[PDB]
Amino acid sequence: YYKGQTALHIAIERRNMTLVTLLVENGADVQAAANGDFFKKTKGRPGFYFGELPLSLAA
Amino acid sequence: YYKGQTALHIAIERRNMTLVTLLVENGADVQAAANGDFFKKTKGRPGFYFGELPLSLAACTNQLAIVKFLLQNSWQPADISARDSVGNTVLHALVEVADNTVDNTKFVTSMYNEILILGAKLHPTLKLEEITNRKGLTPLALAASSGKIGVLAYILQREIHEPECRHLSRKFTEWAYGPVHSSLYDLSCIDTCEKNSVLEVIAYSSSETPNRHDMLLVEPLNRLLQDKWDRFVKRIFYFNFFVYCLYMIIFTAAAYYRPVEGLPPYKLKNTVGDYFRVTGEILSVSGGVYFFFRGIQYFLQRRPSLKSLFVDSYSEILFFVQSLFMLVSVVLYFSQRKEYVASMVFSLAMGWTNMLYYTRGFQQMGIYAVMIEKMILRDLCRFMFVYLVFLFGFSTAVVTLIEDGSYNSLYSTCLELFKFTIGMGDLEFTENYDFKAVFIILLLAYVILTYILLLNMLIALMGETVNKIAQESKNIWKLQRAITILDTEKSFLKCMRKAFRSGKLLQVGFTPDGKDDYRWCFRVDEVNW
Ligand SMILES: CCCCCCCCCCCCC(=O)O[C@@H](COC(=O)CCC)COP(=O)(O)O[C@H]1[C@H](O)[C@@H](O)[C@@H](O)[C@@H](O)[C@@H]1O
Repeated sequence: YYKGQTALHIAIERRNMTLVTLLVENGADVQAAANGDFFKKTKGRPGFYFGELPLSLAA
Repeated sequence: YYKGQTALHIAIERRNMTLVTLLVENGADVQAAANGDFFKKTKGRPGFYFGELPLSLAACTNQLAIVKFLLQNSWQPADISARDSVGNTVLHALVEVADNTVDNTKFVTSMYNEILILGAKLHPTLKLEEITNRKGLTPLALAASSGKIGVLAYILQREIHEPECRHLSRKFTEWAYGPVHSSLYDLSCIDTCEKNSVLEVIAYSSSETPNRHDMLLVEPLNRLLQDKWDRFVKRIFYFNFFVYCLYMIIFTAAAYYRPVEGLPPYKLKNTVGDYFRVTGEILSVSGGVYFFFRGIQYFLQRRPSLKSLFVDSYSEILFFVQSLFMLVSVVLYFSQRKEYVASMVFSLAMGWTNMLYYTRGFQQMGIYAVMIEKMILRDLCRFMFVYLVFLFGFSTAVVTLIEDGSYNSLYSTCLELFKFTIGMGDLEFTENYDFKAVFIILLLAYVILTYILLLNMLIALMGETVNKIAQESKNIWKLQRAITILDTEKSFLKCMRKAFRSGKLLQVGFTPDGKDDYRWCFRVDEVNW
C-alpha cells in the first residue's frame, strides 16, 4: 500500500517543479505520514527505501 | 553460373539507386529466382551466400531507400515473407550476414528493426518474425544456433516506445517508482517453442558454434537459468548427488567384501552377511544398468559426430564407460572367471573419479574442476609425448648398455627410470657392470633433462595456461549448469510443467486487432537515477 503518498510526493518524485510550487502555495503539508508498506524501507521486496518524508524526496 | 542475375539485381548490387528506381518503375519484378550456383551458400568457394531474393540483397546492403521504395510498387508490390530455396526470408538473410562486430551489429540491428516495423505497418496481420525456414528455425533461433551473438543480444531485448508499435516489443518498462524500474521480458520460445527453444539450441549445439559459451551471459537468459536453479532444479540436483554418493558407497562396500574363493558364482548361506553382500551387488548392477541406458538415451537424442563426440560430452561418455565395465564384470562373474575383479575395480575407480561430475552447481568447486579437466586434456597430449620420448630413449640406452649371463628387461629399466620422476631414483641400481662411466653419464643426463628441466617447465606452462583460462572456466561452468537445468526440466520424472515463469500476465493489452495479449512476461527490478 502507498499510505500518505499525497500529491506533493508525486510532484517531487516526478521532478515537476511547477506542481511542487502550486501545491506548496495551496497549503500542502510537509510533515506527511508517508508510511505506506511499499513506500517504506525493506528494499528486498519492491519498495522505496528513502521515503517517509517529502524533504527526503527533495534531497 | 549466375542464374537469375537480372538487371534489378545488378543495379542494387552496384549501389546505383537511379537504375533501381528506373527498373522498378519500368515494371521489373521483385520475385527473382536468383538461384545460380554462384548465388548459393557455401561461401568458402566463390559465391554469394545471401542471394535468391532481391529484398535480401536490398536489406543486406544497408540501403534503407530501396527497401522503403519496394513497399508500394507501381506495378508489382514486394513481399517481405518471400522465401528462398531453403525457406529463408529477409530477416533470416539479415541474421546470416552478421559477423559479430560492433559496426556490423549496428548496421544489421538498424536494418532489422526498420524492415520489421515496416512489414508490420504494411501487414499488421502477418507476424513476420515468427516465420521459420526449411530447418524449422525462426531468425531468433537461427541467430542463436549459428553463433550470431550480436543479433541475438539485440532481438532478446528490443523495445519500441510508440503507440501501435510497443506491441512488437520484447522489453517493456511498465512501472517505475523514482529510481526504481520494473522491466518485463516476454521471453516466448526461450523456455519452450515446442520444437527448438533458444536455450535448447544454445546449450545442445554441435560445439562448432563460436559463441555457445558467451550467449548465455546475456541479460534475460542468465536470470532465467538462475531462477530455474533456485526454484526447483537446485533441490533435485543435490538429491541426485546424494543418491549417487550412496550408490558409490554401496558399490564400494560390495566390492571390498567380495568372496575370496575360485570360479564364481558363489552361493548364499544361512548367515546374514551374505544377504547384505548380494543386496549390495544387486543394487550396484542396477545402478550400472541405469547409467547404461542413460548413456544410450543421451546418444540417440543427439547423434553427434566423431568430431563432436570426443570433443564434447565427456561426462556422459565416462558414465557410459563405467556402465560398460560393470556389465563386463557381470558377464565374467556368471561366466566362471576370476577376471571379473579387474573390470569391477576399473568400474569402481571410474565411479569414484566421476564423483567430480557433481561439482557443477557449486561455484568454486565447479570452476576448479573445469580447470582440471581442461588442463588434463591440453597438457597430457603435449607433455607425455616429450616425456615418453626421453624415458624410452634413455631406457633403451641403459638396458642395452648392461647385460650379463635382473635388469636385463626393458620393463624393469623403464620402471627404474620412471622412479626418478617421483623422487625415488637411486643413481646406482646396478654394480660391477661394464662402462660404469657411460652408465653414470646416461643417468645424470636423464635426470637433468627430465627431473630438473622438464617437470619444472610443466609447472611453468601450467601456470601460463591457468592465467589464460580464468574466464573460459567461468563461461564453461555456466554452460554446464545450463545443461543440467535443461536436462532436469526436460525429463523431471513426473510429466509435470514446472518450467513456466510467471503465468499469462497481461503485458501489452493491445494488438493490431482489437484484442488484448498475454505474453508470459518475466519481471526484473533495476535501479538507476
Ligand atoms: C583406470 C582409471 C582411469 C581414471 C580416468 C579418470 C579421467 C579423469 C577424470 C576427470 C574427472 C572430471 C569429469 O569426469 O568430468 C569432466 C570431464 O573431464 C575430462 O575431460 C576427462 C578427460 C580424460 C567434465 O565433463 P563434461 O561432460 O561436462 O565436459 C564438458 C561438457 O559437458 C560441456 O558441454 C563443454 O564442452 C565443456 O567444455 C566440457 O568440459
